[PDB]
Amino acid sequence: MLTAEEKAAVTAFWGKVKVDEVGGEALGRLLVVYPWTQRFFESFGDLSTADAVMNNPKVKAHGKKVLDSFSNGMKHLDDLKGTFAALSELHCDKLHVDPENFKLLGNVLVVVLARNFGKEFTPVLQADFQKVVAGVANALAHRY
Amino acid sequence: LTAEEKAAVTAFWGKVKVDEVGGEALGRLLVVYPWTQRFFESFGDLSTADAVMNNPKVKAHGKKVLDSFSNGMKHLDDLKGTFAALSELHCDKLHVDPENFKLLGNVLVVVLARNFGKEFTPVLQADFQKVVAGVANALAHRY
Amino acid sequence: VLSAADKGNVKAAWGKVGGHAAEYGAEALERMFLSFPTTKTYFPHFDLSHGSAQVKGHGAKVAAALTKAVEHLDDLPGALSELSDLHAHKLRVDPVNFKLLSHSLLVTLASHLPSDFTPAVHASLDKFLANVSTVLTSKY
Amino acid sequence: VLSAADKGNVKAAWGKVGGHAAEYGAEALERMFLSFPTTKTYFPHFDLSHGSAQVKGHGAKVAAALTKAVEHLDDLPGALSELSDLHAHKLRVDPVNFKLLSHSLLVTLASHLPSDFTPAVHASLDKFLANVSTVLTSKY
Ligand code: HEM
Ligand code: HEM
Ligand code: HEM
Ligand code: HEM
Repeated sequence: MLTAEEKAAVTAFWGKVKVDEVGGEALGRLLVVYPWTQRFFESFGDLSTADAVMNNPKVKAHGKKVLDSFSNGMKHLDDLKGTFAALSELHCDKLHVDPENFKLLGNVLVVVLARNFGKEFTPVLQADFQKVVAGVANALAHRY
Repeated sequence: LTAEEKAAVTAFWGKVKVDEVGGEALGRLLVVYPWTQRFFESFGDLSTADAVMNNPKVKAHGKKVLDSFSNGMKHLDDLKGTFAALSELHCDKLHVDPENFKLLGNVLVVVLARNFGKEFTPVLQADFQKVVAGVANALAHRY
Repeated sequence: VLSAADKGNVKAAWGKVGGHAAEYGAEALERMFLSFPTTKTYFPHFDLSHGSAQVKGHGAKVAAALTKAVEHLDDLPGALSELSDLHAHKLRVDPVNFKLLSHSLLVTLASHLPSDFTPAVHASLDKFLANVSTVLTSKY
Repeated sequence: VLSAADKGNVKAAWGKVGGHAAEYGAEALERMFLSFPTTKTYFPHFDLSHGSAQVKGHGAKVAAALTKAVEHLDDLPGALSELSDLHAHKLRVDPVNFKLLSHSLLVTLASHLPSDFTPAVHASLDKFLANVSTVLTSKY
């Protein structure tokens, strides 16, 4: 769990930053950096090159929904398990995603925040976001 | 585990030698995954495979580890509660990365296979994989 | 990147396996599918029930590839080139699954070769299977 | 093994890092220690406070090793032989921790080189750091 000071820091940062392209970038980078993850996204069409992945409209659209889910998590940090229970079932029982991949996407998201937000994404603030993405990954893995 | 699965693992576990299997599992962890030796500096000579496997402190510690597993086997509906104290020790005091809990569980499964052969069936092994995953998750909880 | 000692242990262990390699491959697959049911989703066209001729047949193929690896420990990338393309490019097998099969193979070997499966041999076989896994995922 | 394209990307990225390598090494260590506090237990002899001389100095050493790796991409095992023995045999570093430092390095590079840190470059640097990590844990 985050301390009060940490929760305040992540909340203030998340408030100010423009994040409507962050999810798409994170999913795209997941698919490029960890190519086995493409197995799960066959219906999204052309993922054959890095440029195809990053310019794929379905990748961008899906990434936005994924980050919307993360943003929902950020509003319920006291009960991530409850927040992600239904999504946990979907990812385990229906989609067959190994939970190691939840940690990978969380870490990619952190890299994307660093790339987009420069000096304000300090070592202290990043450490706070590492707690959040670990919390989300643990909640998504719970039903496994 | 289901009640019928719990019964199956309980009957099999009845057969396990408490004096030997734990020592073998810990010894194999230290040989196969040598970074784990970092946590056992005080145990003396771990410099070779034969030294590890014949080290009395490894055998003695392995017996305690298996005793803990045996305790887990009697509380399969509340592994979290059962392993709370050990979780504090391993996480807060020893700083063991939780990936290593999975490794030791899997080594134990290999040791059960080596010791019990055809009786350690694919079905029974699958049940024990659930148990050792449960134990690892319970030990990791304080992270 | 296996050491001389590891290569020695792997060749000797696989010699002891001998004509049982295909049987042990089938058992390892069965153990993987039962212990780790998610792995079944790579084989949607298979009957994966006990005694399936598809599991038997696939286990034989996996074992034959491991035999080829044991005979070419100095050049696993070349020997397994076709298999690397299949697993990484075509099938997009998640790297975690190689650890699950490798564990399943060690359980199987320990079961059948209890006198031969010493701590040192266990360590060598673990490294061997990790090396094979690394090659089959080398496109990643 | 790194592809020719990956090697190109790694050399170009490290060129852009240029004179900042030691600074970025120190920042990556700080990010590792703050994000993943278990890693601090390898450095009980350090003052781990922000800006400490030991963290700055160690960051410079890590950066120097990465520079040596970038200059010897065709033979990382030879170039990093001494470091492999240190990390695996003497220090017994848990392999998990290499992923934590590697992530910390990618966060640092993305932070400072946002225009240069493309998806393809990210992928190449990830593979580079994994390869360095594999060499330093090669005794395992
Ligand atoms: C923190 C991590 C993750 C979160 C929060 C998350 C969240 C979501 C959400 C919210 C959806 C449904 C979006 C909708 O309304 O349509 C979804 C679908 C999906 N997720 Fe995830 N996800 C995560 C990680 C992953 C990973 C790592 C993979 C695979 C490597 C994955 C694969 C999928 C797939 C395949 C779908 C269905 C896509 C389709 O409609 O065809 N997820 N995820
Ligand atoms: C399922 C996994 C594990 C179980 C059930 C287990 C169980 C135990 C138990 C019962 C003790 C005795 C504590 C006491 O007497 O108060 C102990 C101590 C210890 N365990 Fe584990 N353990 C596990 C995994 C690990 C792993 C993976 C490591 C290291 C890689 C580790 C390192 C230690 C150490 C260093 C001690 C203290 C030894 C000493 O100096 O006396 N354990 N463990
Ligand atoms: C030591 C590791 C492995 C070896 C040596 C191995 C070997 C093989 C071989 C020899 C084939 C048949 C090639 C052909 O007929 O063209 C094959 C196919 C296949 N392998 Fe593997 N494999 C390994 C790991 C895995 C893992 C971990 C998975 C998934 C969990 C997997 C899934 C498959 C699938 C789905 C096929 C195609 C089956 C079909 O549809 O006919 N393999 N493997
Ligand atoms: C890319 C990965 C890494 C590189 C390039 C690297 C590089 C180095 C270098 C150059 C040294 C100094 C060697 C000398 O003075 O002769 C060193 C020492 C050390 N490294 Fe690493 N390292 C890496 C990963 C790690 C990780 C993951 C850990 C632990 C979390 C770690 C812990 C240490 C420790 C404890 C020392 C000894 C410090 C001392 O003597 O004061 N290293 N490393």
